[PDB]
This record gives sequence, C-alpha cells and structure tokens, in this order.
Amino acid sequence: TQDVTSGYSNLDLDLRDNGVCVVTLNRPDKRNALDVATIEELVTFFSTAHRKGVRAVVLTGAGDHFCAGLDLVEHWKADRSADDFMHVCLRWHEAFNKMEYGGVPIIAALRGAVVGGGLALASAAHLRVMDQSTYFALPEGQRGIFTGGGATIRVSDMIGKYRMIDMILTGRVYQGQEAADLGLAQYITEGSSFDKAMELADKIASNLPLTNFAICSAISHMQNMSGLDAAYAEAFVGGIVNTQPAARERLEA
Amino acid sequence: TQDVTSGYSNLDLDLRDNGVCVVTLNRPDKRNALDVATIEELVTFFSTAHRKGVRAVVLTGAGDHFCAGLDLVEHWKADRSADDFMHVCLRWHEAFNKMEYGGVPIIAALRGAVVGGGLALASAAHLRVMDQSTYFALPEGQRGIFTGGGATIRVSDMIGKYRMIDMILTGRVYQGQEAADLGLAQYITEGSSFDKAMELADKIASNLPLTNFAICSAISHMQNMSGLDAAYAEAFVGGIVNTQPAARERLEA
Amino acid sequence: TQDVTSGYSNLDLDLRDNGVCVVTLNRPDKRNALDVATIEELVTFFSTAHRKGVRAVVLTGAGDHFCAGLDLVEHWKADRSADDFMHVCLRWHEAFNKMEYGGVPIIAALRGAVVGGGLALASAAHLRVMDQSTYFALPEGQRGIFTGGGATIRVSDMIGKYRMIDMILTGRVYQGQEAADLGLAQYITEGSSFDKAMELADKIASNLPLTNFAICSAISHMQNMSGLDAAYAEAFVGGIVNTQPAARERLEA
Amino acid sequence: TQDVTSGYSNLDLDLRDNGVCVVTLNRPDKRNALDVATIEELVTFFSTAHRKGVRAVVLTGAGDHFCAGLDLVEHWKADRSADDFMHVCLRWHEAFNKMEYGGVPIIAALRGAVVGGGLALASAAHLRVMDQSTYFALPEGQRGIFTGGGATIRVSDMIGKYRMIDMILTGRVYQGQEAADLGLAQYITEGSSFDKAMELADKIASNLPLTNFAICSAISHMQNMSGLDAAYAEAFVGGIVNTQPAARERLEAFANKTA
Amino acid sequence: TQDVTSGYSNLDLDLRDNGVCVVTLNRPDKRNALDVATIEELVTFFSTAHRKGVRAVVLTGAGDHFCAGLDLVEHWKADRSADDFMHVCLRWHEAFNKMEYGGVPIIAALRGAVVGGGLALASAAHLRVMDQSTYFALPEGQRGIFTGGGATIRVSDMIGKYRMIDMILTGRVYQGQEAADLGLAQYITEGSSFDKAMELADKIASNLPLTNFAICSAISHMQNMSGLDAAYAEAFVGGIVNTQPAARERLEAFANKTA
Amino acid sequence: TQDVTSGYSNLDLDLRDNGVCVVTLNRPDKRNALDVATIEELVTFFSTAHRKGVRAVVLTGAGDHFCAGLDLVEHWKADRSADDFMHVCLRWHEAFNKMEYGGVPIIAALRGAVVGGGLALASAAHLRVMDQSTYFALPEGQRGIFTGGGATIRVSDMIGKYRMIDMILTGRVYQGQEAADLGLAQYITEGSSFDKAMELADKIASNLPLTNFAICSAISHMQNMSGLDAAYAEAFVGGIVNTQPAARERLEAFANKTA
Ligand SMILES: CSCCC(=O)SCCNC(=O)CCNC(=O)[C@H](O)C(C)(C)COP(=O)(O)OP(=O)(O)OC[C@H]1O[C@@H](n2cnc3c(N)ncnc32)[C@H](O)[C@@H]1OP(=O)(O)O
Ligand SMILES: CSCCC(=O)SCCNC(=O)CCNC(=O)[C@H](O)C(C)(C)COP(=O)(O)OP(=O)(O)OC[C@H]1O[C@@H](n2cnc3c(N)ncnc32)[C@H](O)[C@@H]1OP(=O)(O)O
Ligand SMILES: CSCCC(=O)SCCNC(=O)CCNC(=O)[C@H](O)C(C)(C)COP(=O)(O)OP(=O)(O)OC[C@H]1O[C@@H](n2cnc3c(N)ncnc32)[C@H](O)[C@@H]1OP(=O)(O)O
Repeated sequence: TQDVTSGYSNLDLDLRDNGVCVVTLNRPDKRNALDVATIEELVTFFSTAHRKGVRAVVLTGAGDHFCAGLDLVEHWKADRSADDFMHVCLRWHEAFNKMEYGGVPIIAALRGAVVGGGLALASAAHLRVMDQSTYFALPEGQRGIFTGGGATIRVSDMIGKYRMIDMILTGRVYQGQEAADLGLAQYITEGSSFDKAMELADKIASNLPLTNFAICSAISHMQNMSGLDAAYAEAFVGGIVNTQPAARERLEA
Repeated sequence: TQDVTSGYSNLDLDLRDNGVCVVTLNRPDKRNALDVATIEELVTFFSTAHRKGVRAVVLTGAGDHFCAGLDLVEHWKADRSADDFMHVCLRWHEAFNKMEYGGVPIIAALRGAVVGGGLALASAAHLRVMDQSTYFALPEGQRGIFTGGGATIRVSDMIGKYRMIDMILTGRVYQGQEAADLGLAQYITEGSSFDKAMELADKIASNLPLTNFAICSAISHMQNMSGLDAAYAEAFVGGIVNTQPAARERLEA
Repeated sequence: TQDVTSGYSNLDLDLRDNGVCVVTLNRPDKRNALDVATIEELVTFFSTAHRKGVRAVVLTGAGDHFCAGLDLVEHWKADRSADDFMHVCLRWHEAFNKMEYGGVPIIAALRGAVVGGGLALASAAHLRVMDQSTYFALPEGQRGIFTGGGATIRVSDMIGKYRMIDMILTGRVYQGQEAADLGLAQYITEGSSFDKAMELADKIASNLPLTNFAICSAISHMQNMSGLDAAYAEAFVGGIVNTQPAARERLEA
Repeated sequence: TQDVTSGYSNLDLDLRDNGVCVVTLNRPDKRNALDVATIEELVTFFSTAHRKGVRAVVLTGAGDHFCAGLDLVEHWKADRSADDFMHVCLRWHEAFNKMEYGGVPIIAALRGAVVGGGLALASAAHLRVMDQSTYFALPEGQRGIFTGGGATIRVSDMIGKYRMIDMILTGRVYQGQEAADLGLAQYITEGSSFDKAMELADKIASNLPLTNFAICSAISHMQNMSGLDAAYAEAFVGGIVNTQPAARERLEAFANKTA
Repeated sequence: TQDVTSGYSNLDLDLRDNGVCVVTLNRPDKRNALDVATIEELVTFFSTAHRKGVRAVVLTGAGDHFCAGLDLVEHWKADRSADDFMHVCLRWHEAFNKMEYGGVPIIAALRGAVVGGGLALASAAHLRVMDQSTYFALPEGQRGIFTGGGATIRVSDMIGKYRMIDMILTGRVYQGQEAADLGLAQYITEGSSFDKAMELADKIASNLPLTNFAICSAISHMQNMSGLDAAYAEAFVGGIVNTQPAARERLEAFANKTA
Repeated sequence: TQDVTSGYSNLDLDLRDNGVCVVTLNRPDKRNALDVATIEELVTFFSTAHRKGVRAVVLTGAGDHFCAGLDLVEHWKADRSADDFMHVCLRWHEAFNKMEYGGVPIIAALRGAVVGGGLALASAAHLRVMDQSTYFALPEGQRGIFTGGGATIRVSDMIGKYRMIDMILTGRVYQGQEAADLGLAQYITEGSSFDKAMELADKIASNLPLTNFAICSAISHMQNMSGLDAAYAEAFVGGIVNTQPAARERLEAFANKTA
C-alpha cells in the first residue's frame, strides 16, 4: 500500500500480502553508501513501521553489494565541523535505535560488501543472512576514521568486544563460514540470501504481533540492565505477552 | 541426610558423602515440565543449600529428557491474568537467581530436550554437560509465548544476544558439537553426561568452600557492573578469598 | 630514547623508530611471575606511554613462557592480611585499567604458559597473538585462590561469562586452534607470535594517533554503558575523530 | 513560522522572533488531559524542534491548570488490554524522552494542578517555574493505577526516590515554597510563572545553540552511566563544545575585561 | 492469623484485620541490636509476607530506641574472620533486599536512636515516620568499622551521596525537623510516630494489592537502570497495573463525579 | 616530610604531624585558575597520597577565592582543536577521579568564588566547608562553553540533576545558607572555613586508615552500580574492614562502657 511504500527516494519498498516489507537500499551506483538523506529515510520508515502494521522487514542492498558504508563523498564535500558530524552521527543512531528497539523483526539479506557504516546498518537488524559472496570489514580506520552508527556497540554484542576492536584497529576482513561462526551472521546460505531471508520473514510474520514486538525490543533493553533488575522487567514482559487471548487460542489449537 | 534431602515432592535428592548433592527433576511422566509447585521447591532448595553445607549440585532430569519447559497444562487450566502470570515469573526468577548467585556450584547433566523454560533452568546452572541426545530450543515462540525464567538474560550471556534473539524468534534448534561450540554447554560427552557431571562435581567439591562460593556468586555480580567499578569489588573479593588460612595451607602444601 | 626506556628493573624496553615499543616482562628465571614491584612498573609505563608518544606496544614475556601469574612466593612470604591483599589487587587493576583504557594499542605476543595472573595481563592487551606452544589456564583455583587483575571481567568479555567461570572453577586448559576459536586470542600463528605481533603493531603505528586513541579507550568505555547512552557518547567520539585535519587529508589522499 | 507552528490541533504553538516557541496544551475544558492524539502531537513537535531551529520552549497549559494527566475518560472507555496500554505508554515515553534528550531547552510555566501524567510531563522539561496556585501530586493510587510517562524516573531524580515513592504510595500533595524546596520546581514566583518562564527562555535563547544542545542532552545521558565512564564521555562533549569557533569571541571578552 | 505471626522469637508480630502487620523488634534491653538470629527472622518474614497476604507493615522497635544496629557484643565475641562476617552481611542484605523489593509497603515508626545498622534497617522500609525523640547517625567509624545492610546505597538515595559520606566519615548526628528536611524521614510528628505510621498503613492497605506491589518493587528496580531502559520497563508495569479489572470501578468513579 | 611536599610549584603543600596535608592552590593573582601544569600536579599528588601515608587532605585556595576554574587565558591562547581539549579534559578527570576514588579523605575549605572548573574541583573532595564569602556558579554558558572536571556528574550527585542543569543552563548563583541547604557544601561557618576544615580533618585522621580508605572509595563505586549488585560488594568491603585487628580494641570499648 502507498501508505507504507511511498515517500522514499533512496529506498525501494515492496510490501507483501502477509505484511513482510522488503526495504531495499537503492543507490546501487554508489554501492548503497549512506548519505544524510538516506539515513533520514531510514529514521522515518523505522519510526512508523510498527504503527503502520508492517509485520517483518527484509532489508537488502540493490545490486551486488549490501552497503559500502557512510557516504564519504558527501562527507568530504561537506567539510564538516566536529559538531556538524556529531549531529550527523546522532541521526544514524536514531535510525538504528529505531530498528533495534522498534519491535518490528528485521532480517538482513546480505551480499558482497558489508563494510564500515554498512556493517553498522547490518548490525541494527535482528537477523542476518549472508551468502558465499558476503564479506565484513571496518576499513575506514586505515584512513583515520572511527566507525559510527553504533557498530562499536552492536558488533561487540555480535562477535565480542575484542574481536570488534581487532576489526576496527586492523581492518581485518571476515567472510564465508568463518564470518558466520564468528557471530557476524546467524545464517549462511549456498544459495540466495534474499530467498532464505524471505523464508525466515514469512515464518516470523505468521507469529503473533505482540510476541514478535517483545522479542524485538525487550531483549535489547534487558541486556542494558543488571541481570537482577532485568529479571523483574522480564516478568512484566512475560505477564503481558503470555496472557494475551491470541496466545491462549494457540495453546488450545 | 534428611535435613537436606527431605521436603520435596517434585525433586529427588541424593546427597553424596563428599557434599555433592544430586538434584533430579522428578516428573518424568510430564517430561519434567516445571509447574509452580516445582519452582517453589527449587526456590527452597537453592535458598538453603549453601547454609546446609551442600558443596556442589549435579542437576539432572529424570528420564530421557532434561526438562520440557514451563508446565503449559497448568498454565492453560489456570487461565492466568497478566498480573497472575507476572507473579509466577517472579517465582521462576527467585529460584534461578538463587541458583546463579547463591554460591553453590551447579553442574547440569543434560539429556534429550532442554527446551523453553527447560533451557532457562539449564542456563541457571554454572556448568552444563550435554550428551549425544541433547538438543536446545525455545519453541514456545511459535505458539505466541515469550520465554521466561531469565533465558533472555542468561542465554544471551551464553551464546550472544543475537543468537538468543534468533532462537526465540525462529524456534531454531541446536544440538551436538554445534550446540557446544555455540556456547550452550561447556562440556559435550560421547558417553554419560551424568557421569561426566559427577566427575566435574567431585573435583569442584574438593576445592575450598569460600573460593567456590566467590566464583559462583561474585563473577555474575561483577558482570552486571561497569568494568571500572567491578575492578574495585574484585579487589575486595580477592582480599577475602586469597588470605584465608585454608588457602595459605594449600600454597604451602 | 632513555626518556621512554629507562626506569624499569623488571621490564625490558625497546623503542623502535616508528614509535612501536616492545615491552618485555623480564624475570625469565621466575617465568615472569608478577610481584608488586613489576606491577608498579607496569602502572608507571602505561600511565605515561600515551603522553610520551608511544604509538603501539608489543607486550611479551622473556623466555619460553609469557607469564606464570601472580608471584606466589612473594605472596606466601608476605603473609598478607585481607586488606593488604585487597590493596595489592587495586595496584594490579590500576596497571591493567591503564592498559585497557589508556589509548595506546597493545598487542601481546604470547608463547607457552599464559596462566592465572598471566592470563589477566594478556587480557588487558587489546590484541593477542598466540603460537603453537601457547596455552591458557586459571590453575590457582585448585589451590583455593581466586584470580585477580580483572580476569573475571576481561576473560568474560573474551570468551563468555560461562566459559570464564568454567575455567576458574575447573582449571580447564585451552590451547591451539581451540583456544583461538574460543576467543582467547584473535591471532594464532604457525610461526613466531612476536613477528606477527610486530607486523600488526607496525601497521597500527602507521595509523592516526587520535583514531587509535579512540579505538583503544572509547570502545571499552561504551561497553560499560547501556547501548542507548553509549550511542550518544559515540556520536561525540566520531565527531572529534572523523573531522580531524589529518583524517581529511587521508580521504583526499 | 508556518513550517514550525502548522498542522497541530491539541497544541497551540507560537514561535517568537528570537526562536523561543510557546507550546500550550489547549484542552482547558478537560484540564489539558493527555489523550493519545495529544501525545502524538508532542512526539511530532519534540522530534523535530531541534532541526527546525527552535532555540527554547516554554511549555504551558491553557486555563487554570497545567495538566491533569492521562485522559482517564478516553482510557476508561477504550477498555484497553494490558498490551494496548503498554503501547500507549511507549508513545508517552517517545514524546517525553525526546523532550529530555532532544537538546532543546524546555521551561515549563506551571499553574494549578500538575498531577499524575501532568507531573510526568512537567518533569520531562529541563526547568520548571511554579506560581502560588501550583500544586503537585501523583494521585494514581487513588484511581487504583500506576503512574507513567517516566514519572518514577524523573520525579525520583527531582525529589529523591523515597519522596517519589511517598507521593505515589500516599497521594501526598506538595505546593508553595515547600514544593520548590523539595525539588519539584527550580523557580517559584509571586507573579506570573509564564512571564518568569519567558524571561528564562529569552536568556537561554541568547546563548550558543551547540552549548545549549549539550547541556540539554548530555547531562541526562551521563547520569545513566557509571561516573567513571561518564567522565570519558564528558571529555568528548567538552572537546567539541569548548573549541567551537563561536565561543572564542566570548572567551576573548574575558581575556580583556569587557566580560 | 497463626500462619503469619507464629514461630518467631526476636520479633513480635501483630496482624490487624485489615491486613496491616505490626512487626516489632523485641530486644529492648539490648536496644534491639540486630544479631544473626534476628536477621534470619527478618529474612523469613519478608520473604513470605507478600504471598501470605500482608497488605502493609508497620516496623517498630520495643522500648525507647528503634534499633542500635549490629549487635556489637555478639560480633566482638564471635571474633569473626573476614569471610565469616562477609557472610553475615549477605544475610542482612537478603532481609533488607526482600523488604525493599518485596512489594509489601513498609512504614517504619521511629523513636530514639536509629543508628548504624539501625539506620540501614530503617532505610530498607519505603516510608519512615520520626518523632521528636528520634535521631540518626552512622557512628560506625567511631567503632573503627564500616556500615552495612546497604546503608551506603539506601541512605545515599535518601539524603545524597555526599551527605551519606559525611555521616559515616564524621559521625555527624541529625535529628528533628533538620533530619526530616535532609531526607532521613518523609514524616515527622509532634506525637506518636507509631500512631502516624498506623494511619499511613491503614490508608495504604485500603488501596489495590497489585498497585501497591508495583509501587513497592518496580520503582527501586527502575532506579538501577539507565532512564532510557527504565522507561520501557515502566510501560509494561503500567500496562499490567493500569488495566487490571479492579481499577475500573475507581476509573468509573472519576468518569462521573463520585470521586 | 620532604618525600611528600617537595617538587611542586603551583601547589603549596604542608604536611602536619598527624598526617593531615594542607594542599593550597597557589596562583592567587590568577584566582587560582587551573592550567594544565596545575592539573598535572594535582594528578601527581592524588595518585600517590594514599601510598605516601597522607591521612587526610585540606584543600584550599590562596587568596580570597577558592578557584576560578579553567584557566581561560591559557585556553583561549592555545586555540585548541577539539581533540587537544578533549585530552586536556581527560587529565582533569585523572586528577579528580584520583581525589574521589583514591581513598584519602579530602575536605575543601572554601572562600569566595567556587566557579566553573573551580566547583568541579570542590566537588571532587568528599567534604566541603563554606564560609560567608563563598558563592557557587557554573558560568560556563556565559563563555559559550560546557563545564568539565566531572561537574555534570558530581554536582548532580550533590544537588540533583535538575538543579545542576539549572545552574549551567542559566548561570544561577548560590551562596550562604541557601547553598549549604541545596547540597553544595555539608558545612557552613560564620568564621574561618579553613579552621573548621582542619577540625574535621584532625578528627578524621584520628580514625583507622583502612576504614577511612573504604569510606572514601567504596561508596562512590557502589553508587555506580545497581543496588542489588552493590549490596554484594558492600558485604565484602564490610567483611574486610569490620574484622580488622585494629578495630577490636574499639569494639571492646563498647563491650564495657569506656566508649
Ligand atoms: C501514562 S500513565 C498516567 C497516569 C495518570 O496520569 S492517571 C490521571 C492522574 N490525574 C488525575 O487523577 C487528575 C484528575 N483530575 C482532577 O483531579 C481535577 O479535574 C483537577 C484537579 C485537575 C481540576 O479540577 P477542576 O477545576 O474541579 O475540574 P473538574 O474536576 O471539574 O473537571 C473538569 C473537566 O475536566 C475533565 N478532566 C479532569 N481530569 C481529567 C482527566 N485526567 N482525564 C479526562 N478528563 C479530565 C473532567 O472530567 C471534566 O470534564 P467534563 O465533565 O466533560 O466538563
Ligand atoms: C551490618 S554492618 C552494621 C554496622 C553497625 O551497625 S555497628 C553498630 C552501630 N551502632 C552503635 O554503635 C550504637 C551503639 N549503642 C548506643 O550508642 C546506645 O546503646 C544507644 C544510643 C543505642 C542507647 O543508649 P542507652 O539508652 O544509654 O543504652 P546503653 O548504651 O546503656 O545500652 C544498654 C544495653 O544495650 C546494649 N546495646 C546497645 N547497642 C548495642 C549493640 N549495638 N550491640 C549489642 N548491644 C548493644 C548495651 O550493651 C547494654 O547492654 P547491657 O550492658 O547487657 O545492659
Ligand atoms: C575543564 S572545563 C572547565 C570550564 C571552566 O571552568 S570555564 C571558566 C569558568 N570560570 C569563570 O568564568 C570564572 C571567571 N573569573 C571571574 O569571574 C573572576 O575572576 C572571579 C569572580 C573568579 C574573581 O573576581 P576578581 O576578584 O574581580 O578578579 P578578576 O576578575 O579582576 O581577575 C583577576 C586576575 O585573575 C585572572 N583570572 C580570573 N579567572 C581566570 C580564569 N578563569 N582563567 C585565567 N585567568 C583568570 C583575571 O584574568 C585577572 O588576571 P590579570 O588581568 O593578569 O590580573
């Protein structure tokens, strides 16, 4: 429906009949580099997806490469001051925080380069599916750049603080089974990562809206707390989710 | 001694001469599903084990399956309100928090199904030993249920926040070497997981009570703090543990 | 230069022309066991390395073994009170916290035994390179000792809280590819770990001082915060690092 | 300007030439109770105020009472499920978190009742100015319910965890100088709270945008961290704010004696 | 009832018909010093009070002094090792954490000395009522020792980290209105603190059990989190408490004008 | 002694026979503005004071004003890059964190201006004694800049997050009894703040070294944790401090009646 798919210049959207929305980064000529305009579009989409009824998102990059990172051309031309760039980083965080804590399951279908800000974007999804062409790296460090978008936060949760520091400090590249085993992606396929992502998304979309909402917002929040306080919060999350009428019906079913 | 082993209807206890207590979930006809009464028995046992002198616990399920999770039959019949269930979840947390932070080493000897609330229980032990029949999953999500018992907290520490979200979101199953390598169990055996657990427990029971106490309570607490404040707490833990007379004797020995 | 290399009795220093400083634990006759005097030397070196211009550190042990841990001979002879030892532990933390958050990249070239306090020291480096002779363990637990130096904090980040508890509780030893895959070291070599560490250090030293500084201090700090507050801090770190003139020059370059 | 004050209904907006925007809850016949429509307007306004160039906000309620809290009528009628209401609460948090961490100085000009969700709203502003008619309460318990809008977090920061528990647990009312001294408001006036709020806002709007942004976002974030980690973050905030070109003229003013 | 008040020795218990239970430390000849036996009784009582249906607790000390703290005699005599005493402290925490996070409203009716561990005990209650004879101190330093029972945590929440450090570092004594204003007690009376505590408790007991449970457990937990994460948890607490069937009658009372 | 008071320039040090060391900022003609050289001396002194045996510190400023904050002249002239200044701020934190968590009791004897970084410095001490000439402010905004030295952390702990935001956001000045009551200083005197500080310090120095160390380091660390985790840490702190041999004589003093 146009109410979900229109309004974006750098994203191509395709809403399926079961509520799965394919969100395709659409600047293939620039390897889907993320400029401020695209980030704002991500903020808008992920701020409203839940309320608009989107049941799950399959996030992919148009072309052979998922995302080449922050748009360094725009950055270089903009000749940003430290405060201008700090502000740009907060917009990246607003988009990625809405993805991580927004409650709509996001499954990234990766191909080719998932680098720098592109790895930050991939990390903001709940699930990642990589194929035989996919590789991960934070190569900007070699050119004096500190990766943003919360990669230092999310990639540390994915592969461990020390492997994350190794990646940004050395520009080390991971791919194939090695990358999956490291924790960069939960799924690796010999075929189409898009098709595998759709299979996962369709199954997820068939689950209860509230249950998926809790799974895709409460767990990240609880990981930010002491486990002794998270326990208490979890009891309230379980109280609401597990006593919903639709849930009771499924148990009976 | 009856002072340690009597008083439980759903648990079968066997106290060995070296202080190792075998705690066996004993509802094999229901695949050791955890109902409120069993949870209360776990709260009682783990609230008092340290003060009663138990040196280590080998936790296992009677039968071919460790634990089938929360008792969904009791749940369905009870037709719980959100607040009734929130309260039931707090009891699960009281039992599992007493296990994790209580200071008595717990070694789970797993077999067959370790699912849903059963994985939450297994996660509350310090060590897990799995065998060739053991498998892990959080299958309730497919039926609209959010897993409780702190699995979102402990399993995230075990396998990573994103693999934990993947498990609850998709119902994904892990077993064999793959599960051990993922972080679901530190030990995998080709033989008896109970026998391997006993070997581990006997060695642990031969160590100093206070040292084991600190290992099995302080580390979980320190992980809940900033590493800069945990450092300070660790200095005091080390100060008390490492200057005990029994410790000095062992160095000399 | 003497301004960087002189002043240490238990450490041997070698400053290379590109700012890489080799810091060699130098008590090979005692397997580089760490006594209070050596710890104080580590506090001094790592408190001043950044301001003295050191660009990266290659940390190694003289001889066939990296570090045998806390000096148990000094400990036993000192017959320390709980408060005396608590104070000794705070000095270990001061040294290791200066290593972890000080902003100077530290690459440990490991060989042989990396045990007890020696594993705590290795863990305080950002990167670890192990060879075919390297092994890791926390064997003091068997003799009633709780490992200090923040190993419970850092090793948990490296291999997971539960694998860390397993190591201290059982004295379990890891080595070879198994240890690297577990997360004990990011690099494993069939040749010289010192040579591989130097290769890494030389590449790191060729990067921008400020970028390396942020990578080697900000990430550890952000991991101590809720991801929602770390996001904000990261924006300011990115703002300062990514708008430095030297960075702009490298983009143009 | 039309791009800042247009499109709203429950809120009345007035952008002054110096960048101060007066945001008035405009449902006086309902004592400005916050229903879902009004919360969504607050989410919209505070999500974009900074980027739209608003320099400061004076938040007030039309009529004799600032805000009576959650619209209990809409709530009772909707007969909400626990998940329906949890979702409503998250919208409140989206609005109030944007107010607290958004970087735009907000000064609440209070009058009369500042109760329940109304106190949650007042607490989400950086500064509060109360007058002699202002009174504070968390009467939720009386209705048999729990507060929301982050009142348990913000009011505890304002008056202390134990005084916040006392307020919701007993329904205790605070007003006058006692309320100001307790920490419910930094300013209390014998006259118009609105005029005092405008005075504060005009002075704030005359300061540097970046500096106000940091003050109105960084401090709340640093309070959520261990002080040892917050110190490191503070250094980066100061590094960016304290070396901005716009501050050098003022630093020079001190160098001599013009300042 | 016998299933609530039986089996104790160091504590005297009186369960009133409205569910208010009066818990009295009963060792007046020792100024109610807390020895290990008394702490275990507090652990037992507060671990089960909620499930036993206690609606509110009025905690008080027999005699002229609320509680003189750790039983120094038992302590000195036991000549405890550092690990022995660390274990004793953990039992204190088990009792006091159950009081703070247990969900049962606790109102302390203070008189005379509320010192050392005695202040730790008073701090573990949600509300404190002091009279004109009440005084507060953390004289541990004088004995050459550190406080316990979570006083460094709770008293800092009550009066501020720096005032808490001042108290233990100098042995400074607070009393009267000054103590109340400092944050040591929310209520101060010219008469009987016990009667004022009972008034508070009876009103609290007339509110909804679930609502009081949330107020007396959720707020302390949310203070331990970043405010951004606490907000999410608050939404779930409100979702459950605010949609409970028992609250609808009261919401209706407001819908009209009976309320 | 020469091994404690030698080698400094910007600081004047006087070690008294009872172990109390008077640390005086000695740049009165500059109102004791903290430049990089002075911060490095504070880092050096507080990094070693505990191991050197200093029992307590009385921190004061030469002249009529405690400390005017960051040396704005050096700052303006250096025309620092954001990273240069971030690094300067980290040095400030190294000094102030060593003061707060170092374990050596610090008592600030204030006079006149305690502003900007000067308040950050005063806030890093455990106790503050103000006189009738003392006034507090965070006038950074006026200079178009942000505070530093952890003022956003420590002052928020002292007077409340919202009063701290008010101070930097409006430049509001506090003084007299009002400042003391707000939480800016635990002690206010009609006479000499220095003499009152010395009285406090001498009494503190007469207590046990280990006990003071814990009080002056453990409490700040425990405030950075969830209260449930802090309780466990407190038990270990108490285990070590409360069983120290040196405290038994004092415990015995109570056993009888000599105490
Ligand atoms: C995210 S969790 C949040 C938890 C909470 O905040 S619960 C609410 C707490 N907050 C409270 O419990 C505050 C409840 N309200 C009051 O105590 C009083 O209304 C006031 C003290 C605020 C003002 O008194 P007054 O001047 O006498 O006005 P009133 O009581 O006669 O009410 C006038 C109208 O305002 C209406 N009104 C008034 N308050 C609301 C409302 N709150 N929702 C809906 N309609 C309302 C009232 O119904 C009337 O509507 P009408 O009959 O159509 O003319
Ligand atoms: C988890 S860490 C906790 C750290 C702390 O709390 S340390 C203790 C702090 N707390 C303190 O340091 C408080 C110390 N006590 C006092 O200052 C006073 O006793 C009071 C101000 C509380 C009351 O004064 P008063 O009415 O004159 O009573 P008293 O001082 O004559 O004492 C009467 C009896 O109570 C006894 N008594 C009194 N206090 C204790 C006790 N505290 N342990 C044991 N027996 C005690 C006292 O010994 C006497 O016993 P008796 O000789 O057999 O008749
Ligand atoms: C880590 S981020 C920290 C952020 C901040 O702290 S920013 C600063 C906040 N802090 C402030 O904004 C405080 C600014 N200072 C004042 O408001 C006043 O100087 C006082 C109220 C503190 C004292 O007033 P007064 O007795 O009239 O002294 P004065 O204003 O005549 O100044 C006398 C000398 O002290 C010098 N002086 C005075 N303050 C400084 C300084 N602050 N840096 C350098 N030189 C200074 C002043 O320049 C003069 O130098 P001179 O012309 O060579 O004789």
